[PDB]
Amino acid sequence: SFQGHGIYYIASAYVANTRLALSENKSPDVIISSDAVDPLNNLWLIEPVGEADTYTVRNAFAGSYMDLAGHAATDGTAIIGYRPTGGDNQKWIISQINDVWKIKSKETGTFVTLLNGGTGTVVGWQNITNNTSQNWTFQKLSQTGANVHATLLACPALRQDFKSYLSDGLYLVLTRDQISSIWQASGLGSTPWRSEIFDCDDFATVFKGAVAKWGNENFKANGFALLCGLMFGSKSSGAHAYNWFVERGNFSTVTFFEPQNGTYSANAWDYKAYFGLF
Amino acid sequence: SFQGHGIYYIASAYVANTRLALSENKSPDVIISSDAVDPLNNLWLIEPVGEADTYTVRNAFAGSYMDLAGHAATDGTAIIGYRPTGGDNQKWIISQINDVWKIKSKETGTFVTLLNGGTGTVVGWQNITNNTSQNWTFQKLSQTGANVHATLLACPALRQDFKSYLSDGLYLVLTRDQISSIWQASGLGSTPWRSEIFDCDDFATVFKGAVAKWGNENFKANGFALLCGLMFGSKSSGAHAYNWFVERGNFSTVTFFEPQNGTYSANAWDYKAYFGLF
Ligand SMILES: CC(=O)N[C@@H]1[C@@H](O)[C@H](O[C@@H]2O[C@H](CO[C@]3(C(=O)O)C[C@H](O)[C@@H](NC(C)=O)[C@H]([C@H](O)[C@H](O)CO)O3)[C@H](O)[C@H](O)[C@H]2O)[C@@H](CO)O[C@H]1O
Ligand SMILES: CC(=O)N[C@@H]1[C@@H](O)[C@H](O[C@@H]2O[C@H](CO)[C@H](O)[C@H](O)[C@H]2O)[C@@H](CO)O[C@H]1O
Repeated sequence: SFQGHGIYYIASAYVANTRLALSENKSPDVIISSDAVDPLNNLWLIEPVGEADTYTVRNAFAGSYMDLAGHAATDGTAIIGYRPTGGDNQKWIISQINDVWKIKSKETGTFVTLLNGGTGTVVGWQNITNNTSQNWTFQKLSQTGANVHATLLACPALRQDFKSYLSDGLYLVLTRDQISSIWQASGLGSTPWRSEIFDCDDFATVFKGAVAKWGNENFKANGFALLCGLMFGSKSSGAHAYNWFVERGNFSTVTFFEPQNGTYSANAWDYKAYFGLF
Repeated sequence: SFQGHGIYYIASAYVANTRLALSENKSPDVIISSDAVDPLNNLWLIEPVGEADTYTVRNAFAGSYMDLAGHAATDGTAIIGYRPTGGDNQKWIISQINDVWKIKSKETGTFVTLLNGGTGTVVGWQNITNNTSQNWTFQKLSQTGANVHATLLACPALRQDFKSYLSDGLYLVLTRDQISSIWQASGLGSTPWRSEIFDCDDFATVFKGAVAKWGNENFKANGFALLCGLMFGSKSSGAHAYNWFVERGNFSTVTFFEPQNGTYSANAWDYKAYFGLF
């Protein structure tokens, strides 16, 4: 559901399996996208500006802003991705009246509409009351710093908090497919462990840097970070370092990641953490 | 001077401005090299094994071991860099008689000798009493974790300790040329800062990973780490992240490094640290 400041999928409530993305003269249109694929330009960074229920809706990948083309109130006006103008045609009232969510232009009062919905265009239109083509669902994909710190303290495997660099950050929660892809490209899996000179902390540091670089290379938007923790843990046998993430399906679930071999666990391989950072 | 377990230059006391290195059929010889050049193969990792004052002397770069070619005690026998064998021709007694240091093959009883004051070869030889060709000075280039923790607590800019991943590590202290060389190739100097998405912590984490990678690529020996700290600090204007090191010329001197632009500060740009690690 929509929860204000955050990064989201915006999915049509009118047709299944369909969510919004930005296409790759005239500006690129906001278009429909199948949930069978996860291209980065389906991620929307929604940021509060001024008033209650008012937000900008920015494409995290392309950096451009959801914009009602030419400020037009006309039915069928294209919704496009445009450079930031501060204009009211880049501001959106996102509200529900019964758990049904609409996206309304602050400027025109027209609504983001799936028109004629692999078919369908995304346009502004006056209120429609005989179909649900103006209804949208929002899947949150981010956590705030406050959220993540609460999750760490509540996590049975940790029961403790870690310092964050940012004091009020917004974090994108990656999929395991994404984390794995970054890990496969890093070549850590083919880098042997060696005592002190390339040890567990080095794997976890290098991987944390690789996730930060991947976010930098892929997202033109700013104002959010990719969550990627570090933790140091021990047991009777000695010390170890891991990375850590939370799950999109349950943001209270911490998942530990072993950057030596690209594996995941819920329990950090029974290591008890004593230190960490994000 | 020699302080047991550590990384050293091994300089001749007989010919000024010279120290031992490895050469880049036969095995490579240990050769004399000018202190006007600083190839990584002049760095020797010296590790205690067995009896009082007895050590292996390993080339940190090549990973080979200082080896009296054949347990052969003929005068003039090559001192070479060889794979580890567990052999007593790879074990060295390092002791002083006048605060004059010598290097004696635990096995043949002969001494590492600079034969013939370009020129000059490094050989085993029986005791020499009419010249100083068997006398060496050891310049320490490493710190233990105990040393670095004591330095952090004593540093006026810090007056606090940071956690280390290793609990008893051995660290090589890099030169400014090496650091600036790793930084040049990190590409961080051409990476723009962006709010959250590639922020100060990302520069410091990526740089710390870059140092770890460069050490793994260049040092075939194990059993030591390259020192490279992270710190977070603040002043009224907000938070920042830096890397930190200690100086070769005064190991008590902490130096702060700005991985956004490759500069150094003795005082961390008056940011007051509240968090750090190495
Ligand atoms: C000739 C031979 O086979 N000698 C035997 C030694 O190899 C051996 O002792 C080991 O010697 C190692 C050094 O060995 C080589 C090498 O690979 O570097 C073998 C080469 O034949 C020789 N090259 C030449 C042209 O003579 C080379 C060496 O570098 C030169 O002699 C000097 O530049 O030595 C090393 O020291 C090992 O630790 C040592 O155990 C002994 C013991 O098996 O038997 C010898 O017959
Ligand atoms: C038909 C036409 O060209 N009209 C233009 C508009 O383009 C322009 O508005 C800007 O339009 C872009 C899309 O082109 C985007 O929607 C911007 O937010 C918007 O400001 C209009 C007013 O500036 O002038 C007309 O000439």
